[PDB]
Amino acid sequence: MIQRTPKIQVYSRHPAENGKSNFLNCYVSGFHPSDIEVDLLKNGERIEKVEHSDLSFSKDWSFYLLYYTEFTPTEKDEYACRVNHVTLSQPKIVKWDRDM
Amino acid sequence: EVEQDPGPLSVPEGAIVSLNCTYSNSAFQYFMWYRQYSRKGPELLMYTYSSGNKEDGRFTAQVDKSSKYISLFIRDSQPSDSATYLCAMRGDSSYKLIFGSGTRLLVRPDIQNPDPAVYQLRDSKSSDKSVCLFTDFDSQTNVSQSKDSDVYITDKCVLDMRSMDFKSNSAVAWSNKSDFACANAFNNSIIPEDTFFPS
Amino acid sequence: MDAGVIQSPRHEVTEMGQQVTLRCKPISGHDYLFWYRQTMMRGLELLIYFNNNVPIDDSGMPEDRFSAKMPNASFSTLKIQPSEPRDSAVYFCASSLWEKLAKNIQYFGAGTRLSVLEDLKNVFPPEVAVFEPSEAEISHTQKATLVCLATGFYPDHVELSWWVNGKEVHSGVCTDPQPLKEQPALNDSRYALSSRLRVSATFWQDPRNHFRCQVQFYGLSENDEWTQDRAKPVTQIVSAEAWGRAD
Amino acid sequence: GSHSMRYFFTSVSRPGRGEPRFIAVGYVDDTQFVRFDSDAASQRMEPRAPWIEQEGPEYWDGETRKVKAHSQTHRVDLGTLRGYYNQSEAGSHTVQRMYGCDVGSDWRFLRGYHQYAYDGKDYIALKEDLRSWTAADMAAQTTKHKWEAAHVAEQLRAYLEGTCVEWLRRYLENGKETLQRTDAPKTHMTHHAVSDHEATLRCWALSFYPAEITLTWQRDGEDQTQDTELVETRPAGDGTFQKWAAVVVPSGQEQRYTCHVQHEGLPKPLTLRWEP
Amino acid sequence: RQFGPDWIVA
Repeated sequence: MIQRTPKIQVYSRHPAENGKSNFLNCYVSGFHPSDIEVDLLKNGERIEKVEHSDLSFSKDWSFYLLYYTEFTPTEKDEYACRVNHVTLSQPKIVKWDRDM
Repeated sequence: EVEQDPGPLSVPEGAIVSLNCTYSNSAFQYFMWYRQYSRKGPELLMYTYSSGNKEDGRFTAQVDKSSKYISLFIRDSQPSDSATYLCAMRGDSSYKLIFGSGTRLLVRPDIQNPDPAVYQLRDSKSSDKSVCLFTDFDSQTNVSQSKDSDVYITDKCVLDMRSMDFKSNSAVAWSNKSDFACANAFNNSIIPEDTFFPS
Repeated sequence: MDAGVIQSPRHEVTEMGQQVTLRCKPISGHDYLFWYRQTMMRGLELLIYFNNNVPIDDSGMPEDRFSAKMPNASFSTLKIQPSEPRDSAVYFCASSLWEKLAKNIQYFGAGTRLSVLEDLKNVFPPEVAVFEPSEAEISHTQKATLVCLATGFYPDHVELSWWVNGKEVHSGVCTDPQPLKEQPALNDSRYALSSRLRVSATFWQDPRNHFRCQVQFYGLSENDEWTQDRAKPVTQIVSAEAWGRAD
Repeated sequence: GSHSMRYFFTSVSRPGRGEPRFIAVGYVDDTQFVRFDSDAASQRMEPRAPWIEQEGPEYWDGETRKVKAHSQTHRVDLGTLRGYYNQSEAGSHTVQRMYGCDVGSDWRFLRGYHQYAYDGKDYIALKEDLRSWTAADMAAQTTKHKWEAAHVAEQLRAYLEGTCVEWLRRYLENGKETLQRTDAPKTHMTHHAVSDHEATLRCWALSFYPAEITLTWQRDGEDQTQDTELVETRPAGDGTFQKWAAVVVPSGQEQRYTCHVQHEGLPKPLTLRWEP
Repeated sequence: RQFGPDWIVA
């Protein structure tokens, strides 16, 4: 059966400014099958009330989802998205870079 | 909601008959007609999707979505078309049909050799009745109830003696009372002047 | 050929306050099942339909006392509890498939005729009598008409048939499409029905020929209580008869 | 420009639970407007854009009845295809259906489509003539014969050419504020030293709608692909989109490079330059 | 608005 691993981008809704409220996004796409685990992390710890979009899919049938939560970036807090999927031998973690 | 005239319609054998329904809901897109014989289930005749016309043998169904008016025509009507005709419709969100209330059609048989007679039948030793049979009258005749309490009259019915292409109309009357005579029996009805009374 | 839709019971006459169960087996292989009812007051109407045993549209279900289930693909039930006189109707089950429904075809069962009565003491079976041919008719037409009269029954769940020499006949038979009422004034009036059977004069005049008018009546069953004087008016056959005779 | 309405229906087998998980979503262009999730409590189709909220109860009852019926046929199809492929009842599998219609900028019918997939691979599709099917393998041939015999394409073509395109136009009008808007990209450039001999220029497009956009790098007025990279366009979460394109350049030559941005919301293509 | 009332099975 065809399995495709997810592509992951972690980024803010608005240009990040320290102390100013924003949304952290983790966009996962290009994956199959559709079962997937996505957590957003703050200094290594799961953020608890994360929401996500309704499952949809692209022209090639692969799935995509947006996970997101409100947050307030600071100088020293590190944010990341951690994804698990059958294609992965271990969960993949992608750090947020405010310029990407 | 669908409007349908109940009739009844009575037509002579060979006539063209027109049935129709009107509706309000512009979401209806599928329009059907059924025939139902009395005491039986509904049998689909004709079905149309687009506003438009379909023929099948003696039947033609039509739909006009602007007027919200649908119709069924029967050419060369036959006794065996005698039935209730129902229209039904739906949209595309559900298989639920909405039916009109039905129109009753009676197609009167053509009787080629009328011989209208009124007979007394050997009433039962188990039965306080007299029975009078009015039979062999043509389909131009209609029949009517008694004028009183004590006397019962059945509407005309047609039998087919299959094996000798032969049909006859009959109606039956009875009553317990002393007054009751076959000469008196059918007095509320316009019956043929040449109807045969016997001794 | 293969079975069509089978419904049961064909007839039910019952006292209000009880539970009624209507049952349907759809044509095997069909994956849609429809329940309809038909009454004099409201005509023909969908109560509910199922696809793959799940209820899809129940907008026509009464809001109280009616429940419909489909526990497997071969069996559906509609229950009414407690029943009321206004539930009296013919209930029809139908089944179909997508490709048939796209041409608006569905397959109907024969119906359950239900009468829910206020009071079972109004139930009466028919008295049945046969009237022999008029001597005049024979002589004028060379034909002979027997008449059967079924009278005094309530409710009107009767099926009348003619039997000659112990075989059922259809040719020559005419039975009223509807029963008539003995007291049209009166609600809960009893009913009467007539039928005719016509044969050649020669066939009537043979004393070897046996005629019988037969009426099946649907009434009370074993479960119904009955304490009245008169005989319990159960489901039953009542008949009358006559022998041919030359003169 | 053009517009589309599309519906997406995914069902996933779950051996050891009672029923598959079924998720449906509808979109106009890049904007989602309804959803259904078989596992959620409401058991209704639900609004996901403000402009469908004005549809009345008959709309919502019908849409919910149709989507629930669609969950049951997906459930059956999972069992049927399992049987066709002789696959274990132990595994999880996926069925996917999508269909829709497009209109041109005149808003007349341009095309319709319907595609179905099993385990993420083409299974059966309607051809563009909306009369015929293409089947991926022998299993799908059994399906295709079934759908021809049942006249499925006729039903579907009537909808795609009529209703689908009519209700699309209805939605474009009722949601005109958000659906017929174009949000021009906010655009800036970034610079980072990567290698002693080199640096990255990253050209950003932000808050744009619709998602369609093209970003290209040139050097001396001459298109570049070497040492460039373009990220997949991504949702911002507020109805808008984002994208960037980067190039690494020998450091000291930043002024030879120019980033070019085309989007429907721009009267004319933009040119951006790094301004130290 | 979705195609309906529903789909044929595969």
